[PDB]
Amino acid sequence: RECISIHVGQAGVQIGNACWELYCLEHGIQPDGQMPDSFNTFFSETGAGKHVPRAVFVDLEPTVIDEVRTGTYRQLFHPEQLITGKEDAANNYARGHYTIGKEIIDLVLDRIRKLADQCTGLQGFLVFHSFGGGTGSGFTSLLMERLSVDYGKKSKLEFSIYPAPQVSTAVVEPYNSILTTHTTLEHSDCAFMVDNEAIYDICRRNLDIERPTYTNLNRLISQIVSSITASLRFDALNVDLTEFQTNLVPYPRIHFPLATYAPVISAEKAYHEQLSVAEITNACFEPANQMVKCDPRHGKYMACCLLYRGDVVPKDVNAAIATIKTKSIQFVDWCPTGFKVGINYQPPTVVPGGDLAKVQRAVCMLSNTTAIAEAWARLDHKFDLMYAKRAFVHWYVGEGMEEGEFSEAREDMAALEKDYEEVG
Amino acid sequence: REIVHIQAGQCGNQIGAKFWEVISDEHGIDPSGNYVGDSDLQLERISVYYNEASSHKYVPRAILVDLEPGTMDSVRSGAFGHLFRPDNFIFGQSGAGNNWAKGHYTEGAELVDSVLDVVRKECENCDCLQGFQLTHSLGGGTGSGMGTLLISKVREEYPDRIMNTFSVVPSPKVSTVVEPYNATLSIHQLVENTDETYCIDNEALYDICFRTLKLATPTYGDLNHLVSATMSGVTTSLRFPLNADLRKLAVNMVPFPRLHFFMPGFAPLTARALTVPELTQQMFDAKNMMAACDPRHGRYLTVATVFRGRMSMKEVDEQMLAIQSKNSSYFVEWIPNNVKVAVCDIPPRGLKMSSTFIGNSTAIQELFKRISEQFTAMFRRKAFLHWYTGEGMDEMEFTEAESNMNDLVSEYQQYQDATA
Amino acid sequence: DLGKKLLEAARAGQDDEVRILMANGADVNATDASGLTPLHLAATYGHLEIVEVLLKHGADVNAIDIMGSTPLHLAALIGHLEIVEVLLKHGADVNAVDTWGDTPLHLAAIMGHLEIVEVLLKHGADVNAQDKFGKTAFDISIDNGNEDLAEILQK
Ligand SMILES: Nc1nc2c(ncn2[C@@H]2O[C@H](COP(=O)(O)OP(=O)(O)OP(=O)(O)O)[C@@H](O)[C@H]2O)c(=O)[nH]1
Ligand SMILES: Nc1nc2c(ncn2[C@@H]2O[C@H](COP(=O)(O)OP(=O)(O)O)[C@@H](O)[C@H]2O)c(=O)[nH]1
Ligand SMILES: CC(C)(C)c1[nH]cnc1/C=c1\[nH]c(=O)/c(=C/c2ccccc2)[nH]c1=O
Ligand SMILES: [Mg+2]
Ligand SMILES: [Mg+2]
Repeated sequence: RECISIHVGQAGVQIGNACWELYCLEHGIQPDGQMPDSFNTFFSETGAGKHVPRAVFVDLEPTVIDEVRTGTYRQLFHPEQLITGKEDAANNYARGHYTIGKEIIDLVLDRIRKLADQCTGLQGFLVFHSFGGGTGSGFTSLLMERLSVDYGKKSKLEFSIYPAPQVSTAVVEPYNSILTTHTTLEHSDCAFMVDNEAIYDICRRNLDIERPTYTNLNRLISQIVSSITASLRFDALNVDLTEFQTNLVPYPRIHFPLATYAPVISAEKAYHEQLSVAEITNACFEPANQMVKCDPRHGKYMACCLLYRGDVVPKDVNAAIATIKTKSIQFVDWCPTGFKVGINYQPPTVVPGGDLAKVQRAVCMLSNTTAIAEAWARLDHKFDLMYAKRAFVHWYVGEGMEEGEFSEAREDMAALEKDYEEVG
Repeated sequence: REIVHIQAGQCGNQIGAKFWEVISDEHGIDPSGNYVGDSDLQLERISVYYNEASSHKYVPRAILVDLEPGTMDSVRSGAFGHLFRPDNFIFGQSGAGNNWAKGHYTEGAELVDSVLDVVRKECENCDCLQGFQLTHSLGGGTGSGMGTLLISKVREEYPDRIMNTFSVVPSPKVSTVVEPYNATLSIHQLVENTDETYCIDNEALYDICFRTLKLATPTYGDLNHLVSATMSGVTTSLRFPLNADLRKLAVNMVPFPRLHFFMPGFAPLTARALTVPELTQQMFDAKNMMAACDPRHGRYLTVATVFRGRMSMKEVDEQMLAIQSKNSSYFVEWIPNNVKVAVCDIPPRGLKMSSTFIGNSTAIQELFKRISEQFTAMFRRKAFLHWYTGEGMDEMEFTEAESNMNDLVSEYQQYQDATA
Repeated sequence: DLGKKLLEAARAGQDDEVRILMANGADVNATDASGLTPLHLAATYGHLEIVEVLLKHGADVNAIDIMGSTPLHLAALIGHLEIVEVLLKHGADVNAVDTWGDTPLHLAAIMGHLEIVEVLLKHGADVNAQDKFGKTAFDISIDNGNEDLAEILQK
């Protein structure tokens, strides 16, 4: 039951690097594919013992993927599944979607088909990309449109980097974010947003890093991705991509679960006291541990999954949940108040060059809360400020896009925010 | 990847030769094209400005143009004069005599095809051309008149490429009285045909040397020393690895296509070590601007700053955040997060710490009003118009240039007054 | 017509031809279609010897063209310092106002001819003279940030 991971643009590629770095360590696969199988969902096996990720890396310029081709994992991936153009999208969604992106889209789909043809029962795709980049936004939306046509019954899941000014390199990222969300909403089944500012604060407050790098952010992001995808790579809950939709998305447009992760401990605190199931469960309802800055106390929950990893006894989870039920988290009246629970008994893994301490118990909570609409409103407000003066719009109109798509996208967002308000 | 550099006229070739001197030293290229530098980072982006030749020589991707022959002798006898490709020298034997019409329609138009033949050649050797940078003055005849013709012709042939200019604005402090004519006619072309124009104001350069540097009689070498420092810092982000090309930087700097004229600044200003608070403060100080405009008289649409040297990026973030919040009213509120910062570990020559400011400010209208007022004083009296119309120009071209110029001014004011 | 030829000779700096044309009776105060005289043209194009020759033989130093320009307006605009001095010596009206409300001081200020500014001030240029938009020469110097001009005008 195979899953293909696709990584688009700089953010998507570099987070892909971290994710597969963690995957290999968690499964005992060396950087050359050799291993001294549940993970066959994510790795094919050649007739020589080589375990190869079912993964594609795509960018419109070469320098980020060129590092994959020469780095520690230069022999892990299919070389033909590392695909680059020459001229990037210049932080312009229109270029990623309409002009530059179409020069390479057919090659990317033919290479994905090569992976797909090696699958006996393809479940679908995991797509990693930024909101703010021209490629992460434009080429991802183009790829999703094409994948829905060519793989009509396959699921598509998203890991999407929500922009933050602290590490932002483009004033137009609010445009690209709204444009890509408008054209992707129909084609994505479930999308896990990661707010760069949330990861930034965690690295500063929990890991004691003054100026977090992209490497620091990405090893922390890969830890949350890994806890989310472990059910697909190991043996109960969220066993296939469709089950993500069943458990987390009762309402098809409201498909943006909030991820919360605990504990996050600095590697300098190797001998920290070990937190109990109850303590790490309690930490899932502390806003400091959320992947998106918002306030679930002012929202309503539509679904809630708890994915535990490590030395975790089910009765201790059940007692910890009982506390949570009877102590201001509100569910909507049309879904079960219950909490779905997955337990992976493998100890959580940490990259040797990482900033995290080893922990005996970890948990990632995935909750579909209307409170995440606050993150949409922040982006939409920044969109409105610029578009009211038509600032930067000429760059997009000159690259194969019509100006009416701006307001068509913004009206979709307004309706999405309306969907959150009606449910909440 | 590659940038194609064109320098036209006396000013264009003089500040161009200085640019190539500065960044050759920064990259470890000697006057014979050999790499003699220490750091491997000097070569990572060497191909942006240099072609790697047969015997491993590094040759500037530069084209040298003038209607006056003596300009090529002067550059060639320079320290890096014999490093330029000899066939990239395109010179006439007449000169334009500070006549825009001669540069644009007669003498220059007879020479433009030769320049384009060399442009075409350089572009064919490029793996992935970013675009073009032009150095020239607006107040003469060749750099302004032929330079803008070259811009339009290059625009026609390579429309999907970025065109940036370093354009020297005339001032009576460093001056003939037809320079406002030439500059107005040139600004008219720059508005339509360039993606980014760095406004290098001789009025500002003289003032800096005369009043800040206390140079009693500033020379062109004094003025160009500030120009070579500004051009080095402005191109640092492209010569030492952000993941951003000329187009990515234009997309972030130009909210409206006509308003692409930048005020450049530099700190420290010296003649021939600051802290981070001092770099940040001086960078935004009106006295450090290379355009004679007061930024406190307008509002910033976008700002880029490039810090160079080994410093605390923690401190840089903090200093850049306060200079925004404490001067919050000077940055337009309808472009969120419109001030971007980058740091480069390698400092310029002779300094351990420096910073370069790039402002897209509505206060630039003060420069355009100053030119327009001079243009109008002359044009009202119709002084020396036959000099221009004798080369085939209609008088309507003058009125159209004045009108577009004042339209550009009114556009800046509209966005200066715009509210959220 | 010797008047047309005198106008062209004065514009082009044909000193010998100016003398021959006047010896045949050329009107020293001839006008072209817009009312410019040989003195206006010699003053515009920097031909000092011809300015002095014309003034010596009955040229009106304060003649105005259709736009109200005097020879001093044009000399102050173009920046010919010696000619400004010669015209003031022969009675040029330092405060002549043209049809845009400009005085010689306005034009010298606008074009940055600082030595001429000092000469016009010494000869009584009116620092309060307003153009049609209400600007004095000091307003122009503050509006355009010309500090050197502003302190000259404040002396
Ligand atoms: N967490 C994380 N965020 C990144 C990374 N790289 C970029 N981001 C952000 O992504 C946004 C910029 O998008 P990029 O992914 O670099 O751009 P791109 O997809 O390559 O598109 P173009 O370069 O414009 O062609 C900004 O918000 C960056 O902060 C990364 O490695 N990790
Ligand atoms: N800052 C600076 N300005 C110059 C230089 N050389 C000439 N200029 C200026 O350029 C203008 C004259 O244009 P110029 O380049 O000499 O004539 P061209 O050869 O026809 O392009 C004047 O405003 C001069 O002040 C120089 O080296 N540095
Ligand atoms: C993040 C940072 C500060 C690098 C930035 N963000 C948007 N703009 C810039 C800087 C520039 N923006 C530009 O447009 C630029 C223009 C340029 C570069 C090389 C040669 C000629 C012009 N040079 C720059 O340094
Ligand atoms: Mg990119
Ligand atoms: Mg010249």
